[PDB]
Amino acid sequence: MRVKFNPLALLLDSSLEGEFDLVQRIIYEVDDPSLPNDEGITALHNAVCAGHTEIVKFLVQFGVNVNAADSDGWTPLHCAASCNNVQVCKFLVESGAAVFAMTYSDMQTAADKCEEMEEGYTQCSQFLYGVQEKMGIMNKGVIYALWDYEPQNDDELPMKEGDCMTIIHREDEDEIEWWWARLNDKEGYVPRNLLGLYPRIK
Amino acid sequence: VIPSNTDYPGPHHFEVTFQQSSTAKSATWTYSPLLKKLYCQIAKTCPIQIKVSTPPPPGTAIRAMPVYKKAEHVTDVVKRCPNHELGRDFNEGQSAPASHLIRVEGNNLSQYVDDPVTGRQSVVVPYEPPQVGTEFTTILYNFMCNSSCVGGMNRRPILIIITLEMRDGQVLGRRSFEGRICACPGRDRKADEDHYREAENLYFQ
Repeated sequence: MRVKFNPLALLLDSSLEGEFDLVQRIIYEVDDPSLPNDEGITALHNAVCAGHTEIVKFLVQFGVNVNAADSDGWTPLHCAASCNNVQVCKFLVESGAAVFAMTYSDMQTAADKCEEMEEGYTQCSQFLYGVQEKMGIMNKGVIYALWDYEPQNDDELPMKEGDCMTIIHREDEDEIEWWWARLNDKEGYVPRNLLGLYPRIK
Repeated sequence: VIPSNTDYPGPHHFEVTFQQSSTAKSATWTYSPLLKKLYCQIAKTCPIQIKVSTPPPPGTAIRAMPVYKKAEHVTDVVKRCPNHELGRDFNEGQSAPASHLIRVEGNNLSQYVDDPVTGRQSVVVPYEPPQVGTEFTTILYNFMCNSSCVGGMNRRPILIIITLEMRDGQVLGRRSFEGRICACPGRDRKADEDHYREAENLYFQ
């Protein structure tokens, strides 16, 4: 079993160990810092799970994929939530995190991953469920597209990553996952799960 | 090649009907004869009745295939949305592949077909006569994704095609109808029927 020391392998192991100085150096040598290992884990997943906030802030501000899903669908927001780390959750949300992204096996969002028996539960879960409940209502209904969207029906809006639009109606009773939005002059339905309260960092 | 949906009673006068479906908002399924449209809740039992005038030949089967209704969508295979496909719920210990939209409930002889040429998914059951002193053969169906499922049907309407076939695939009968998998069948039926009677100047009450 050969231990790999290539630039991506180093960035990942460094992010897990908490070697900020090494992380700041090895990142410019890696072709794509958002690229994962064989289990779908990226440097950000490692930074978040191991609780290295300084690396979390660095990687995210660098432009690393904030919504990277491991083999089981876990994104950095699911990982921050499982740690009941409201501060990292708030930061990731402000950095374009997909609030409605679900894990594959169970169809659980980040808010569901919070640990009841661990400290900081109430504050972390109430913050994440709050964003899920207030998105498209708060900040004058302003949300951002975190992915491109090609319409399948006439009453649907095309979206481009980063697109800023206003939510006219959520219709939480009839088709919970589809929201009536306004982008530029046009109006249509958009999928809620592709949307964020804040856009991605380019 | 697009799957054909044209009604074909054929030599055995093949009929597809639905027992008195509750007009109630509580109903898990309802069938609209006026619109030839079935409204169903995700993963709930929907009993469909089959009738024939004379028994069909030995080895006769009944296939159920979903197809997109609109011409601009018809070449796309009707499959389950990625999310419900990867989910544990209704996928643990099932005979049905996790990607199939239509399931048959309570029949060990059902077959889940994935055509290697067309990519079309369907489910086939052998033809069985009605019970002694009964008029119909009941097949229990389940629709495993909502019409609104992003990545799957993605709000696009569909047709359900029921075809009575020979063992070699030759068509003996065919009946199709629109399918709608929603949270409120009863409410959605009433709304659609009211709009249709108004638009088509149909005399009512």
